[PDB]
Amino acid sequence: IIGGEFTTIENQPWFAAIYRRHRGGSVTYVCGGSLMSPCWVISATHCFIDYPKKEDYIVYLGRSRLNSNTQGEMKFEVENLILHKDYSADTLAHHNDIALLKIRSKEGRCAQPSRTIQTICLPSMYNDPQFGTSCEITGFGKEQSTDYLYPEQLKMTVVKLISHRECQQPHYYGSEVTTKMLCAADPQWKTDSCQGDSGGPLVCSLQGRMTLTGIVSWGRGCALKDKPGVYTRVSHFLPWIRSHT
Ligand SMILES: N=C(N)c1ccc2cccc(Nc3ncccn3)c2c1
Repeated sequence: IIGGEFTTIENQPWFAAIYRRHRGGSVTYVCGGSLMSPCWVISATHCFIDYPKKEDYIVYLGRSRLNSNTQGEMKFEVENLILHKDYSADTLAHHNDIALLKIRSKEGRCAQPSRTIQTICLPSMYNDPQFGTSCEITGFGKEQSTDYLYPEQLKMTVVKLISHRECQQPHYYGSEVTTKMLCAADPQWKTDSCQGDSGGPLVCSLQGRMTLTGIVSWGRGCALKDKPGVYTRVSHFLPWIRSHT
């Protein structure tokens, strides 16, 4: 997250920190994710497509720092890693960038909701917020595009939704962005999601309820002028989410 501010997990309790274990024992951060139900985390297929072995992943709920066991956190392994069968990646644009991870503790249980661990509701069919709406994003992604390490403390910021008509303009993304994707950015281009933030939640308050409107997916640069963040539009995928869960 470029700009924004440091935060803790009690402020974004549906946030899942997804890590990968390597031969030799080192563990590294992969992407964020969102808890939609006690047993299911939704993320982005691009985060796992090149290492599609469910046994490699570690998922934490209730965690605020990248390398510290926050009081109240809980750790899980992945019982089922489901990738959309028509995922694909062009030079910039990623398609059907959506994945589901059924989670389970070592004792065989799903998540236990608490003060620092909670689900985030899915959106309804044909009803996303209008362009101009402010939505929040969260992640352990880079703080500056030229950084090579991630911040140790979780961060969050606020950005505004951009219409499909505007995002398809030539200086923005042209016909590369489709109706199955949603754009969002800062009008002053000083804050945004960045690498390391993929798979994380784009949460919008609509009709009074917080909903998982998007999943961090892609973008040219980070907080770069005329290049918004692009997010998987969850409402299009309700038939696929219900079928696979
Ligand atoms: N602009 C986004 N919101 C956004 C969202 C998701 C992204 C994921 C990976 C890489 C990016 N781009 C990137 N460019 C330069 C240095 C590091 N990352 C991204 C950008």
